[PDB]
Amino acid sequence: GASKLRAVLEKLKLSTAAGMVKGVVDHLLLRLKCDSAFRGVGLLNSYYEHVKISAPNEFDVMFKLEVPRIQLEEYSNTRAYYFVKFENPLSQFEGEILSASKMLSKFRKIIKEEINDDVIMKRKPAVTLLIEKISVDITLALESKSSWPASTQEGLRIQNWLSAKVRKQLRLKPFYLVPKHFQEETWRLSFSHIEKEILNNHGKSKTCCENKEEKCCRKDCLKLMKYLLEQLKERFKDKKHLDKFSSYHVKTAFFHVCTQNPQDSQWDRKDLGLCFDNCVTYFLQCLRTEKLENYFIPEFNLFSSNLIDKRSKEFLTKQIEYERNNEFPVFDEF
Amino acid sequence: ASKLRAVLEKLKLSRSTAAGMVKGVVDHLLLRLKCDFRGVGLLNEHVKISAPNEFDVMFKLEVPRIQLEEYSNTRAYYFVKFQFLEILSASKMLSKFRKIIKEEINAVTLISVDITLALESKSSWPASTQEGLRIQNWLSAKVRKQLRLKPFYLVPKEETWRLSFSHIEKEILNNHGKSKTCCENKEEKCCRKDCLKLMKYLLEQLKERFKDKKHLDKFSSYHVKTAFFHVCTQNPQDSQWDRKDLGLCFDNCVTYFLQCLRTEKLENYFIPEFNLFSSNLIDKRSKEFLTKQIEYERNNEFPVFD
Ligand SMILES: O=C(O)[C@H]1O[C@@H](Oc2cc3oc(-c4ccccc4)cc(=O)c3c(O)c2O)[C@H](O)[C@@H](O)[C@@H]1O
Ligand SMILES: O=C(O)[C@H]1O[C@@H](Oc2cc3oc(-c4ccccc4)cc(=O)c3c(O)c2O)[C@H](O)[C@@H](O)[C@@H]1O
Ligand SMILES: [Zn+2]
Ligand SMILES: [Zn+2]
Repeated sequence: GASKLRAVLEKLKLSTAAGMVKGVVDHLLLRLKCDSAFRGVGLLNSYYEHVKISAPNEFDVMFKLEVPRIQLEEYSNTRAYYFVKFENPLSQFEGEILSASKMLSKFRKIIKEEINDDVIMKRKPAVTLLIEKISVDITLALESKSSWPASTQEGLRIQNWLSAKVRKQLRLKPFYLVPKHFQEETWRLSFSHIEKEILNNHGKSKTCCENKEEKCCRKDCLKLMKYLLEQLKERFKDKKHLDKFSSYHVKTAFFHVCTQNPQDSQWDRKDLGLCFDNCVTYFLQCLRTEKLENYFIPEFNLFSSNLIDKRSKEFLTKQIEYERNNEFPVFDEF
Repeated sequence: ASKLRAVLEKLKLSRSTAAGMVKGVVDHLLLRLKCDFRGVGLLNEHVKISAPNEFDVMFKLEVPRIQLEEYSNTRAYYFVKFQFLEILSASKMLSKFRKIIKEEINAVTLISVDITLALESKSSWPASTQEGLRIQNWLSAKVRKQLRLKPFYLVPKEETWRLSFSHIEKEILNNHGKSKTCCENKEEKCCRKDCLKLMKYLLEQLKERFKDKKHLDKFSSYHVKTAFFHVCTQNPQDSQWDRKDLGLCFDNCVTYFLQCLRTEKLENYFIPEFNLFSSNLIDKRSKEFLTKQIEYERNNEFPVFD
């Protein structure tokens, strides 16, 4: 049944837009540099990213800003949410803690004025613009070149996959803090950039996927997992069952399967059927066990009972098991 | 090969009470250099293996945007255009560098420590390197593209500068496998670095034995390191470097170096048109002498190692 997967992958591979977003981002960055508080702003990464396989018109860029000397306070033992504490341009923003809401209020404000020179902002992903066909969600992230927080100490378990040498190099790179609530003055750790590095450099062999003898199927199974969820999230668009599931969950599940099957020979493209089945099976195992460790913060359980109700897990579990037992009808359904 | 592992073990014993002082001097030297040389700083060493008291450091200075003019089809020697401007004088630039250094004491060599001045350029590599660094089937094209986005450096040595890629060499050696986990576990221990060490040690011992003849004066550990890199291009797989095969592997390294001596060809690993073993650089008599000495060593289980 694998050739239907390649058929689905063939269609995804094919599905002037990027020119318009590049221009708007260029204008937004330049005027954001005008402000004292957002002076060192630029693109983090390459001004494009499609979190949605199925939505080529839905872009997502991230604006980064370095915070030279911060001290983080772990909010209430969540391991992933922190207060940002510290001649500094950001003291315009509530006590000792840097206010996410105030910093987002000014960020939204400057962009709302900038697009008036038809780009439209949606109602209060800090900002999402509609350029009337293209959506672009802009996120503000704080950059810190200091060493990673202690909660990331046992994460990124890639030593047996991409090597301990690589893991030590990745951890020397900066981490990022993004605003999200609860105590609405918290920032959440973000390692978006590392995952992009890992995916585009995914093999144990440095020449993985650079010749016919070493063609893997890691990227293909990830795309098919994200597509599988995206279709299911849309089939139940109207209802609310799958609103708390994201592509971050399928991507986190994928990296764990990469840790579990580190050799390239376990990802031979001739066996796309079984590997993709194996990844569907792991993601289902996490749904039932209600355990899905954040790949970088192992004590942060993405599938906790306090974040996602077992009702929704049991629902998503039955949808996926029906698809897998029936050659995935949802792939050609829309 | 059990004699090779014996040599390698003795080589490790002579390798830590020394770096603490040279770290203090070098770090302190970079202050009075920042006085005038504002953006100067360390780039990264033991270029000579059997001399653990000699150390080589490199002081790197980024010249912002330069124009490189190739000197006389050398493809490796360049004139740098945009104080010491006459073209940038390496003579006068080293004069002000040696002046300050020798002053704060109270190129330039200070337990011996030889400090080199290098210019950094964050621009694209010169066109003479376009077909060099052929690591594509060994370390991958991704790694090649990433390494060529690193800066290149120019060093002083009829008033020119020479391209320097020693920083790329150090990275490739310490991240040397097609596998990313090569030499990180018992199932993947290779012998590349051991072969390079033995190649370097063999030549330095021969240079010491025949120092009164001056036949080997024009030979360096750089040619040994250059030939070793071509051999890794010839044998890109880690299974051709199994530590159980250190005997055959070392014999393969010696054999290629000999073939470069006999045919008098040894391309710079980054500048393929720069022939290190050319007639205008090393007399054929010296090549045949070094060839004869190495062959006698190889035929008699290397009597220069004990
Ligand atoms: O993969 C994605 O979809 C996006 O993931 C973003 O990072 C996180 C997103 C996340 O999204 C969710 C999430 C989002 C929507 C619905 C349910 C859950 C939960 C997380 O715990 C979560 C997280 O811990 C992250 O670090 C990145 O900042 C972003 O760049 C990336 O595109
Ligand atoms: O490996 C080493 O020993 C040294 O290698 C230096 O690079 C070169 C050295 C070189 O040394 C020689 C050389 C040295 C001594 C005797 C005969 C020849 C010739 C070269 O063409 C040459 C070269 O083209 C280099 O690029 C590096 O710039 C230097 O940092 C390093 O110490
Ligand atoms: Zn691959
Ligand atoms: Zn190795």
